[PDB]
Amino acid sequence: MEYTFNKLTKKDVKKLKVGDIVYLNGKIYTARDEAHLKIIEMLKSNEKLPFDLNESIIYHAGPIMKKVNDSWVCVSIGPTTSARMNDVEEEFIKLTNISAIVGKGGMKKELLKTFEDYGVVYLAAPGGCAALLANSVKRVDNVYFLDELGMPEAVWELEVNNFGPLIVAMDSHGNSIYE
Ligand SMILES: [Cl-]
Repeated sequence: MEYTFNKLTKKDVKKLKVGDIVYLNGKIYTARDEAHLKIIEMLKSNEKLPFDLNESIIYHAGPIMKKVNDSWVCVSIGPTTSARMNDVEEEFIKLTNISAIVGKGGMKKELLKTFEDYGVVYLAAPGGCAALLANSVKRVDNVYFLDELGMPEAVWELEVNNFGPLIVAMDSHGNSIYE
């Protein structure tokens, strides 16, 4: 079943089941392992993040960006292997209240309980076309932690247009296409 979403609400998330095809418009943030770890440590220390992850969408990706004028343009942004985040995704979800995760390869079955309890959906993005997916990036709003983490590990805030097809690979109802 196919959908296109602007703001992915919790109701939207509950409507989704594995096998569904999804296109995304609007705001997503990149977050790989090091950024997960940093964000977790900050929130554990009761620090504020310089961005709002509440009911947000994160993207397991290591983008390359370039400056055109005084503004960021996306060169490449494919999904990276989501299992790198298996040790931390549960805590990350509980501390941030994100609504969706976009990546590749899927994540451990043990997170199904968290996805179900918190209302999160895991979406598989196309692999092998990092440069092509950059075209779905309509605007690079912001980067955080660039100096500490470096470009692809930094948290990039993005506006994406018709980003997909993303396939619902793990839903909020106990299903995983990988099992
Ligand atoms: Cl990673």
